[PDB]
Amino acid sequence: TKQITLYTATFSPYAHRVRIALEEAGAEYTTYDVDILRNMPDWFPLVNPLKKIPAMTFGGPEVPPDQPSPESAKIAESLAMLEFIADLFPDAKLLPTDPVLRARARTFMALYENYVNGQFRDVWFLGTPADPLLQALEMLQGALPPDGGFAAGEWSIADAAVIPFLARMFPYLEAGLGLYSKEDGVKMRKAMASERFARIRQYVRDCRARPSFANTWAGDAEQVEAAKTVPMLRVGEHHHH
Amino acid sequence: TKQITLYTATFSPYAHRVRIALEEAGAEYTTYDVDILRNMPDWFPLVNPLKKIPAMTFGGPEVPPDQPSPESAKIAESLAMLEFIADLFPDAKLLPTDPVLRARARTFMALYENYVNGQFRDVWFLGTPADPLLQALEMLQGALPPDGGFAAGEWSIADAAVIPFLARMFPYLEAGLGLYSKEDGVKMRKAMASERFARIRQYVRDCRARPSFANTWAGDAEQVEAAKTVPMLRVGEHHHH
Ligand SMILES: N[C@@H](CCC(=O)N[C@@H](CS)C(=O)NCC(=O)O)C(=O)O
Ligand SMILES: N[C@@H](CCC(=O)N[C@@H](CS)C(=O)NCC(=O)O)C(=O)O
Repeated sequence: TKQITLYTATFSPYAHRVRIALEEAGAEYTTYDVDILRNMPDWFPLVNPLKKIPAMTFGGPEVPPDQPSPESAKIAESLAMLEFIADLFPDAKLLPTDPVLRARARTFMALYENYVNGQFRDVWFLGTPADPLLQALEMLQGALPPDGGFAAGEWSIADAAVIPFLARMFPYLEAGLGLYSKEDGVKMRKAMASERFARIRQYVRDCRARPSFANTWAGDAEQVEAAKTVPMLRVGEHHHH
Repeated sequence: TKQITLYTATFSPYAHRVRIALEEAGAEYTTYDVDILRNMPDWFPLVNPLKKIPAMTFGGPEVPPDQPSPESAKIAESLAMLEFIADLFPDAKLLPTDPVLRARARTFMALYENYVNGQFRDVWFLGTPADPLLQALEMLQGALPPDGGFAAGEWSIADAAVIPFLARMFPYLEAGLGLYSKEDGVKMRKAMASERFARIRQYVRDCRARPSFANTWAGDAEQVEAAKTVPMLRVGEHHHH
């Protein structure tokens, strides 16, 4: 019954994670866009002192999102939000009930956060080499159940954590967004279309087919355009090794 | 009833996290040391193909830890193990039951993983300037309840996640172990003793005072000696400016 407000930005895969979980939960919630990278509102540190999106408020009196209440609980960090939503909506079964299957979900989130996410960041924003990213994606792909299904079998918050990044990769590569070289762009497009990565392509299709994805995605072209607003995705700059 | 085996190493704060949680759970478990950085056994990739410590097996038939069974569940990534132990031992209350307090625990773990750990790595392994690490520690300190307590109030897995790293800082600094210069060592020791960091000193004392720490710590001197076996700590080496 307590209000949920999610401070969002279309380009932000971290915020996307939390929109997906809130859709899967059947939650009632409000979103409020924040131009966090170009023009942060002066009140935004009241909802997240770290000055990052996503930010969440929970409970407190019903107020406009640009007039946040000191009485709402302020929740930071997208993965903590995913676990919070699973805790708030247990009947939505956003995690398995079996401990080992739950661990598969947590391990998958950690594999992504610790070994893949930084490689996406460094390849796209710094133009570091693509091979370590592809190796990390092959590792992540190896953690999926072979025959189909999601990270822990049934869909869970682990798939909300990972699909925003994987789903952006394909249209961003096709639009040439990112500071990596032409050569590495070709390499990544060929690899991600190759048999080596058939399983993760299935995984991406499977997650994208769910309403929680459709209802939280602007469309491939619209997401590309939002991404071009990110300052670190400087058009015309590339790094080479 | 299902067996737990933790593959560990004394120097490793990641493994330490899981020992602390297992002690707090009152779990029955085996530990088995692995010389992962200098002489990894040929069988170790059977328990963790990532070739990292900690690794955990769960269930399967009882076998010697150097003859792991293909039948046990293989669990990777320390924070996934912490959540697993909390799931296995619900009566030990290793997380709060209140969703907002649980989220404080998850957020604190994410703050550490995302903003603090990499600064510890930069300073200790590369000898980069200490100010960004002290800034990150002040941020992490800021997330604690100011008047006392653990990260989420009552002790939780969040404090298992963080104390191994903070507890190593003071004795490693006293030994001058790490790639930072004497000048930055002095600066860090002074800062960590100053009133700026009184709250995190209280937190370290409060965590260290629990049996789960005492029973999983070799002693400061002994831990320093184990850390000197770590190749990336480059005992006797320091970078300057
Ligand atoms: N670890 C954070 C990362 C969030 C993050 O980095 N958000 C970006 C937008 S995609 C941001 O707000 N950056 C602003 C800044 O770092 O100052 C999470 O998981 O929520
Ligand atoms: N993300 C891992 C980090 C584990 C880790 O880095 N362990 C170190 C020892 S402190 C290791 O085994 N390193 C060997 C390697 O990276 O190849 C976790 O949370 O468990």
